[PDB]
Amino acid sequence: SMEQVAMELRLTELTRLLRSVLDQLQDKDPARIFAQPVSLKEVPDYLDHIKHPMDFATMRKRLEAQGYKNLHEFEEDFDLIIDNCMKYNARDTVFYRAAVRLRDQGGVVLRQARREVDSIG
Ligand SMILES: CC(=O)NCc1ccccn1
Repeated sequence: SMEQVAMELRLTELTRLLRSVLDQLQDKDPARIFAQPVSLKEVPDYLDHIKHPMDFATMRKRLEAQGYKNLHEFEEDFDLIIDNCMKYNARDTVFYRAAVRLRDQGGVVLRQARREVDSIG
């Protein structure tokens, strides 16, 4: 149907916007601490602690399969990256501090992304 096509066009547009947001957020992780899933070989007990692992590579895979229907779903996954890290790692670690910095600096990006998704519809 024509409606379905229009829908898929919006989704494609959303994906374009979210790809930009994702690139901007990942730039706030220069150390690439969140680039890849935590290695279950190098951290074998990780899943005992964290029930829903997340990382930028996994987000990007979902993104390019057009797997985010709205900004909320994307933000959920971004928040998982940060929140998982701040649980697993202690306050005095380079990992925890990198999550804090990513969350702080990423807020600016997500604040404008929400305005853009709303405005463009
Ligand atoms: C993103 C994250 O939580 N990383 C923790 C970690 C991974 C490997 C070695 C030490 N610590």
